[PDB]
Amino acid sequence: EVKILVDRDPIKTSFEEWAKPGHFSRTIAKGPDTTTWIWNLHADAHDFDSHTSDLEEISRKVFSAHFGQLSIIFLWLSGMYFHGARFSNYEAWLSDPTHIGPSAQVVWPIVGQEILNGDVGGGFRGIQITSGFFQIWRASGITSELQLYCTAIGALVFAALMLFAGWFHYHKAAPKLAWFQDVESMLNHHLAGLLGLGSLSWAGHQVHVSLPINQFLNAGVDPKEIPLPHEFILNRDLLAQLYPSFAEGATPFFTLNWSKYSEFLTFRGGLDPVTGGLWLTDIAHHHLAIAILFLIAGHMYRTNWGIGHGIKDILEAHKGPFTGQGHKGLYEILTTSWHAQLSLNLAMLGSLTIIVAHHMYSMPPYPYLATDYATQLSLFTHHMWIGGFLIVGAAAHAAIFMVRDYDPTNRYNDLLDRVLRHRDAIISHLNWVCIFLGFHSFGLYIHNDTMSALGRPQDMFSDTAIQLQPVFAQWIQNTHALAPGVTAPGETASTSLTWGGGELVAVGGKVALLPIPLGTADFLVHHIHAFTIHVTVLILLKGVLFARSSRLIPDKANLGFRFPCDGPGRGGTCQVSAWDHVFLGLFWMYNAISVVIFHFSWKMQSDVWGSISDQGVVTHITGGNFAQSSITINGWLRDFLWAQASQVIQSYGSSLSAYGLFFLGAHFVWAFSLMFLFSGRGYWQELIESIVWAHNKLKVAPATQPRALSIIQGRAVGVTHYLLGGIATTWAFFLARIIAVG
Amino acid sequence: MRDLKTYLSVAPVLSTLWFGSLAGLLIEINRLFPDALTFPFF
Amino acid sequence: TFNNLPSIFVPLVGLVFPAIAMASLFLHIQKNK
Amino acid sequence: TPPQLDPNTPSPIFAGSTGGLLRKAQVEEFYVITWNSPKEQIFEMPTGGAAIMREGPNLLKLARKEQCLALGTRLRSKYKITYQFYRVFPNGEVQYLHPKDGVYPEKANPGREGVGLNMRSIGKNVSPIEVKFTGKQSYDL
Amino acid sequence: KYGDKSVYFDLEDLGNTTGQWDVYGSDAPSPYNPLQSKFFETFAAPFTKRGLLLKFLILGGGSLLTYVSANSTGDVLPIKRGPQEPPKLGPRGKL
Amino acid sequence: SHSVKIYDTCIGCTQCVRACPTDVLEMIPWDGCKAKQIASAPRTEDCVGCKRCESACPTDFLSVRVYLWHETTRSMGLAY
Amino acid sequence: MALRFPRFSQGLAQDPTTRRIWFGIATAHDFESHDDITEERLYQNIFASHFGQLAIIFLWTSGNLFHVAWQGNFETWVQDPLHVRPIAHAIWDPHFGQPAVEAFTRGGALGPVNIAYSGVYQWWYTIGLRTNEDLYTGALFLLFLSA
Amino acid sequence: QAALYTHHQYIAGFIMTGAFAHGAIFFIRDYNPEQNEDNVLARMLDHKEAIISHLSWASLFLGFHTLGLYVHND
Ligand code: CLA
Ligand code: CLA
Ligand code: CLA
Ligand code: CLA
Ligand code: CLA
Ligand code: CLA
Ligand SMILES: CC1=C(/C=C/C(C)=C/C=C/C(C)=C/C=C/C=C(C)/C=C/C=C(C)/C=C/C2=C(C)CCCC2(C)C)C(C)(C)CCC1
Ligand SMILES: CC1=C(/C=C/C(C)=C/C=C/C(C)=C/C=C/C=C(C)/C=C/C=C(C)/C=C/C2=C(C)CCCC2(C)C)C(C)(C)CCC1
Ligand SMILES: CC1=C(C/C=C(\C)CCC[C@H](C)CCC[C@H](C)CCCC(C)C)C(=O)c2ccccc2C1=O
Repeated sequence: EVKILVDRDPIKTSFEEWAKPGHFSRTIAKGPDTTTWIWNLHADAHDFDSHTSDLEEISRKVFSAHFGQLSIIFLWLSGMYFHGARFSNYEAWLSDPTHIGPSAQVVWPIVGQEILNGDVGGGFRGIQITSGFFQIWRASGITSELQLYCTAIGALVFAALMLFAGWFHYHKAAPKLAWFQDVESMLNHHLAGLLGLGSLSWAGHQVHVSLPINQFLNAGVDPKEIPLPHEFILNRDLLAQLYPSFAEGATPFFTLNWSKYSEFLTFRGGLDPVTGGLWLTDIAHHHLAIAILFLIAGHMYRTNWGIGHGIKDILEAHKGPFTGQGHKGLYEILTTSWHAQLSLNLAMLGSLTIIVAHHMYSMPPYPYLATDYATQLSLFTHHMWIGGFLIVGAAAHAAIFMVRDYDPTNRYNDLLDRVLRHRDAIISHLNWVCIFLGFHSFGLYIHNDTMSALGRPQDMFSDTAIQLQPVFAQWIQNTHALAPGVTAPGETASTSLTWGGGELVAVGGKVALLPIPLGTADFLVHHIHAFTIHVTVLILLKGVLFARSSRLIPDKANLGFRFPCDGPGRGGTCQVSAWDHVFLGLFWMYNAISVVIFHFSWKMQSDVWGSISDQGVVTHITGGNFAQSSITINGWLRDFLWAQASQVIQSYGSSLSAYGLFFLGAHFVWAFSLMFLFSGRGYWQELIESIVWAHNKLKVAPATQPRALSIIQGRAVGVTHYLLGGIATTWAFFLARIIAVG
Repeated sequence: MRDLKTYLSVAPVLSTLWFGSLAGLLIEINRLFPDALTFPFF
Repeated sequence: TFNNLPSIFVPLVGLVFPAIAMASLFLHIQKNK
Repeated sequence: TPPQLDPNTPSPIFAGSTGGLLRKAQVEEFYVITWNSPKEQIFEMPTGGAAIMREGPNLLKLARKEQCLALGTRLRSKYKITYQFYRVFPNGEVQYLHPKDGVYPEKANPGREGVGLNMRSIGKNVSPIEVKFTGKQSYDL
Repeated sequence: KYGDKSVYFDLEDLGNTTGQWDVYGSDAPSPYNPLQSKFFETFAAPFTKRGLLLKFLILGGGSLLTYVSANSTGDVLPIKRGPQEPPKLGPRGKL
Repeated sequence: SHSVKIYDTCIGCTQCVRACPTDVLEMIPWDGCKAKQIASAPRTEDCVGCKRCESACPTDFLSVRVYLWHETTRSMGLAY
Repeated sequence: MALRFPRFSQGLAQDPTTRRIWFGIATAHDFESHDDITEERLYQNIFASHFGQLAIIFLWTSGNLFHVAWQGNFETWVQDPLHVRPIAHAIWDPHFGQPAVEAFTRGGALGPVNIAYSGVYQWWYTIGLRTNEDLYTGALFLLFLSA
Repeated sequence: QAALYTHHQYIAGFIMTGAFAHGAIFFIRDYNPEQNEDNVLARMLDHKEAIISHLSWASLFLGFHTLGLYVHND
């Protein structure tokens, strides 16, 4: 059985614990002996597994914390919808969504920053946004600032609702461990109800709102004299004139005569030629079918009645050809460790974010998204970075599971023990394939540089040279270009047009995804990507597996997950902790995702994004220079970094001056991080003690004793500023370039 | 309100209040006296 | 034969002398009296 | 005290791992730890993984002293059993290592002598100029 | 006794406890034909002496390398061809 | 190998020995402190150099004191 | 003094690890920290090392002079100096492609060459040293000073 | 001229860094405080905090204001 299992008033709502800082632990709820107290206060702020050593209080804390995060996300959504309501050119963008830059931010004219309000178009002076929110709102059929305003008030209502819910589910009526530990119900509800009915209700919105309004806007209609969605619901003649399938009603549905519903739930593959997005009929059919799928999927696990599955019953009965006797005890560790679940969920959520980027650049689902090149670049770049970060967090929390929440005595698993046993084979073969990949990708780039510098372009690795053609990806493109004719006859066109064919869905003077070719350079850079991914996996999996013990430190789980070292002995143990491994995997995730988004931006600016002429020949942004310049690192330095970073230096003056500024400042903070990564706490503590002498000599000695940052905190500040500066440099570069060229 | 004035007395809350007030002061001065490079009032 | 002298010495200092020095210094590295 | 004279006692039930005796045992010294477990139970061994130590006497051969003493401290703190490990050179001559007096080193047993012990504060050490061009360092007078 | 039930510390048989086993070393006899073996044993014996093999390889590899580079015509490698083009003037006249 | 010399400012708290993962240190009897014991260092040849002994020494600066020196296979933390 | 390669230090020679190699390379010229060292022997090693450095300096200058005398256009540079490119030395790189031989041929040379951006042309021309035989004589004299 | 100026200035910065590194090596290896009590060299270590803190003032002032003006102009 799965009861409600909550208790009333576990924690008293009061500001007494607001007053005393660092109340949540033993060594912080005393007061600052030093300035390390503040850093250890913020560091252990959400380390609920360190505050209270029971899963009940931990689970209540993370539940109400998720409510706070949801309140924050709803508040942020309210902000975006409101800035789209009162501080935007959304109407002018709807009237002409090809020459009006999406803008939903206006600056205040105070210190000359008013020049950041650019001529985006539509009688509006503001900042051209890149979140693609205008494209979402055209996919929803908004067509009015009143609707954005009222959904902003609704998102504020939901933010207050989530904040009250967190307060209620911590302080007034909080669940106990019997409520969280049951997961068959959590999965059943999050499948059938969250994701099932969520997709169902979004398909209902689309069937009843998005499809008619977008068909009207595609036919050509001023958004002011467009009928409202409730007119489509109520006035049946109207929606029936849009789609006569509505005239029959749901007796098509309940008599299973769905063939006549194929006027608004088509399987019309490919992109909408009128607007460059996907077909919203296809998307409505999609969300409907996904709703049916997740609704039948959320009735799989046994919760309170006889039917269903036990996840314990599945995992403990899953024998197979390769270590199927295992899988026993995983229900124990996953229902008694929030860090295991956090690691797994972060891994899959970040991988889904990356899947999201890769499927949004190529199958642009919103109207007029593919031709807002800033929107496409920003979305792919963003979700790539988010996915990489979330995977690195999966590493961090796998490690925190391995150190703290791992007991072979009580909670034993055969598979995890077998992984820890041969972990040196794992890391050795992964180190090897990392070296192999580094060589046979980056050394190919170095060979290309040397040969092109020695005047031997016949000896390079290129299409006009020694060819390393991606035969497998080219074969997949050949199949999927021919898939809908034989293998998927329900589709009139392919799922995407990146495969091949005489398909080039231009909406105006802009391309929107012609077929992306795959040459030698794409082989090279895809193997660079496999390389950087494998090195990130090396570092992170190595920290995970060696979080507990090694041949160097066999008592590392007693030192903790997040400790600097075990001293200079054994030669040195400087970055032996699993925290240090995620800290290095962050740098390698940075390298990986940065070369990924560089590949993306250059490939699209050279082979896809561009203008289309009245004769029918496409002129790309860079001009197809990816197959000849992106084989050499000098070409990435010259034809990509030096060439595309002309708009960010000429940005000064026009609206993009901020992107110019945020270039250099980002360039700084990255370098500012190098003060932390290269150095060590000892030098800074001695400098600080000299400065403390200078302060004692003026009766201005502080009582919070100045201490240099912790070693781990120096590394954290370093990787933090490093990622911030590098990523903000790339963000300024990307957005300035693509807003100044497309 | 007891123990709210102690929280608002804490270094970050007090720093954000002081720097919000100070930044608004500087911002409104630069609105009143924009584009200043000299002190000509003597 | 003076434009041929670079062809004699650039390998002899760059390939042959490095092999000689690397071998000899690797033996000196691993010697035990 | 007389040492404990390492016998051929049994070993824990372990399925094997990649954390054993590679070459530091073939040509150099390797180590061996013996502990009397009152009952058969599972424990995280320092070479990665999880073994099941048997009831009565157990014996585990490890690659270095830190593995042995880490496992020993975890045994003495978690299972409260009395461990004692050795060092076995590849020709023999098993060396009794850990307690060295029967009682653990945190207890001030008499008989053990003062070695590595300066009768001065730490900042009364002479400077390196005093011991320059001499084989001695500033912490050996 | 190393072959007892879960005893792996036979002190006199310290090769089985340390892991001195030949994982793949076969003591099986000579598989090659003895005449082929005699041919290789007589024809490769000159290279057996190490101190005379290191010296030989040094003074033979360096000789062959400094020779084949010297008598390499301007068809194998282009550095020995020459410019084979009118030399262009540099910036600012030539400076 | 290493050189773990201790000084007479030790108070006999037995934390340097309770932190030592290689049994370098051991408390001996002594008459220079309230606890009447001091931490010797016979097995300096087993010292890895991790300085857990002096990250647990509650003196004004330090009593136990690790001076890194000639590194052997026991002092380089080598299981191979 | 010691056995293995860091003969000057029996602490690195008695190091089974690869740290021996590195630290014996690095601490080779730290005579103050070597075994069996005296102030006398330290000073004498310093003196002989200074001699070695002076020898290498004169050898490097002799190499500059020889490669400007042999492979340089110095006799042509002293005619029209501010419109003729210096030549540091020739180049025989067997990895060069024919375009790179066409490109690195500068200063009116029989083959590919490197442009002396070091100023030895200007300095030598200012202190006399007109013909290439003068630079040959200078390189011979600096070989003599190296010896 | 550019190669020469860059050469000699990087050489000079390195040589200066080495001058100071060898002063540190002198203070560790070769300095005898009992031989030079209260002299002009021990007085460095008597007030080293003042030197270090006023260098830490001058550099901090220069960086704050140089960077502030450069960023103002940016
Ligand atoms: C005003 C109402 C109120 C009051 C008086 C309290 C009072 C208390 N809460 Mg409760 N709580 C509330 C609302 C309230 N809570 C709400 C709305 C939530 C849902 C998020 C929670 C969730 C919650 C949890 C999960 C826990 C508490 C705990 C506590 C105690 C410690 C408070 C403390 O030191 O943190 C004071 C901290 C703050 C004031 C920080 C505010 C952080 C907010 C939520 C996010 C702001 C982020 C911001 C947007 C991003 C940064 C931007 C910046 C860089 C500019 C105390 C009894 C703890 C406890 O008793 O356990 C021992 C505990 O574990 N509370
Ligand atoms: C079918 C019912 C249902 C639905 C819709 C959800 C939905 C959600 N749950 Mg789950 N949950 C359910 C049943 C359900 N749960 C059950 C039965 C249990 C017990 C086993 C849990 C236990 C559980 C935990 C432990 C946690 C969640 C979390 C979440 C949220 C994840 C964030 C997200 O995707 O944002 C999408 C956002 C939205 C869809 C907006 C939400 C707006 C509505 C008002 C709330 C959804 C309905 C909800 C169940 C409340 C019912 C009414 C209430 C008055 C009783 C999400 C809102 C996590 C979370 O975010 O913490 C707050 C979390 O930590 N749930
Ligand atoms: C679902 C997401 C999720 C969740 C719930 C958690 C939860 C947690 N993490 Mg994990 N983590 C995540 C994602 C997540 N993390 C990701 C994506 C990464 C990769 C970077 C990590 C990497 C990571 C490490 C390496 C560690 C944790 C730790 C922790 C714990 C304590 C964190 C804390 O108190 O800091 C409270 C919050 C802060 C101190 C603020 C952080 C400030 C960030 C880094 C600056 C960036 C802000 C912004 C983008 C920059 C501009 C700012 C502007 C003002 C200038 C807690 C269990 C720690 C732990 O458990 O150790 C015992 C730990 O050591 N996490
Ligand atoms: C450009 C800078 C750079 C380079 C070249 C490397 C190189 C490497 N890193 Mg490092 N790393 C760097 C920066 C760099 N790193 C930074 C800034 C960080 C900050 C955190 C790290 C952190 C880091 C970690 C944490 C890890 C690595 C790993 C690796 C290796 C993976 C690739 C490999 O071996 O393939 C082959 C070698 C290369 C691709 C390197 C370039 C060599 C090119 C291809 C040509 C070689 C020419 C040839 C040998 C001729 C030589 C000349 C001749 C005279 C002898 C390799 C040694 C991983 C590792 O060692 O395990 C596999 C690992 O786990 N690195
Ligand atoms: C450290 C380097 C540095 C320096 C010297 C300056 C200097 C200046 N900047 Mg630049 N700036 C800098 C860094 C710097 N900035 C950085 C780092 C940035 C990026 C964040 C900027 C960004 C920036 C912008 C964007 C702007 C400036 C502006 C200015 C001018 C300020 C005019 C103003 O509002 O003050 C007026 C005076 C005050 C605000 C002080 C008032 C103090 C209160 C009222 C108390 C005084 C009275 C007191 C009681 C005593 C009375 C005496 C007695 C009766 C008691 C001035 C020339 C502005 C300008 O005009 O451009 C030239 C402008 O628009 N700066
Ligand atoms: C761009 C990179 C960078 C920067 C800015 C600095 C800056 C500094 N270094 Mg250097 N350092 C660097 C790289 C850098 N370092 C590297 C790569 C290394 C090698 C490890 C070192 C090694 C090093 C040593 C070894 C020493 C320094 C020292 C210093 C300080 C010198 C005094 C000075 O100029 O202060 C003026 C202040 C600045 C230049 C700081 C810039 C930031 C602005 C002005 C502050 C305000 C920004 C903003 C409003 C804050 C809001 C953000 C956030 C709260 C949301 C200063 C903090 C010395 C020191 O600290 O003693 C004084 C010192 O001894 N650094
Ligand atoms: C945007 C947004 C917003 C809003 C939103 C909305 C407005 C939503 C809605 C939603 C909705 C409005 C939903 C609904 C749903 C529904 C459903 C999901 C249904 C289902 C049904 C079923 C399942 C059925 C069954 C059956 C049948 C079939 C018939 C008869 C019988 C029965 C009943 C059994 C806000 C403000 C928040 C803010 C943020 C953002
Ligand atoms: C104006 C003029 C003039 C004058 C001038 C003057 C007077 C100047 C001065 C200048 C100066 C006044 C400079 C200085 C420099 C310095 C330096 C550069 C320093 C350095 C230092 C160091 C490097 C250190 C080291 C060490 C240590 C650390 C400790 C131990 C000891 C020793 C020392 C070793 C006349 C009229 C004549 C002429 C014209 C111009
Ligand atoms: C720069 C640096 C420091 C010194 C950095 C300091 C101590 C941290 C920065 C602290 C700030 C400047 C403190 C001041 C903020 C206070 C809240 C005061 C606010 C009041 C006014 C200043 C507004 C380290 O301690 C360190 C440690 C280990 C590895 C690398 C490094 C490292 O690179």
